Amino acid sequence: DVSFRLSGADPRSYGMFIKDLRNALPFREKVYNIPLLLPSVSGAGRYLLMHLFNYDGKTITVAVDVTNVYIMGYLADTTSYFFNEPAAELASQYVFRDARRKITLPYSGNYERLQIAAGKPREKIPIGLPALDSAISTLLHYDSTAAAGALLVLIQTTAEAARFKYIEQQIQERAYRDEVPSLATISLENSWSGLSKQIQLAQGNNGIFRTPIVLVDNKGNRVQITNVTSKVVTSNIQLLLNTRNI
Ligand SMILES: NC(=O)c1cccnc1
Repeated sequence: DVSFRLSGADPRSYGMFIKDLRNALPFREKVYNIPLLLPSVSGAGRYLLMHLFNYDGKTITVAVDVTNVYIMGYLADTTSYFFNEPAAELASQYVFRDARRKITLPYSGNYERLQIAAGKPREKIPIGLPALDSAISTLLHYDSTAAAGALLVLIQTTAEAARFKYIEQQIQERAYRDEVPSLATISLENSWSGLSKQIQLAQGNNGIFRTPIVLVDNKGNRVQITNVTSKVVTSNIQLLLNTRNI
């Protein structure tokens, strides 16, 4: 398991937590020195538990699929909550079975459906460590509309930060003040599968992408990523989604 406490949290401890989260995910190989997530994992070992504590020391446990860093569901006190999707239904066969009741959230876990439920796109939702504190507190007591926004915060401050050093840094810059995500953050989130695929395809193609990926950079400009010497590949991305799952 991994754990993170918001009480006393600072950019350093958050950075350490994200390092630990990345290193909790299994891999058999690296591609251009980036861990390649496994094609599949059978049984309970498929799920990483993240224990998150809000500033007051109240806690939720979050179940993460280690093949794709997708949040499946979470436990708050004696109630489990799972996304309305087959992968999360499966997860519920393995994690939080001791919960006195299971609520299936009235949406799947993807950004499109979460944004509709929250009534707001990601672009307009501030993120940061204070927002994560808020998100944990919200998830403690069921409210599906509120939970959609909280989960958008949770996903980006944990899974997306694990996937991209740039996003980790953006959250560190928001340790004591929330701010909506940069355009670059959104672009990276939207491109994780595509980047992952092209980096794997580049192996056998001399580091050259079969299909370029268009991102927005930290200055707000369009950039085209065509090969593995790009900073997005050498410094930024930290985990690759296996092409078997794309
Ligand atoms: N459900 C998730 O954890 C999730 C959603 C969208 C993108 N990445 C992860």
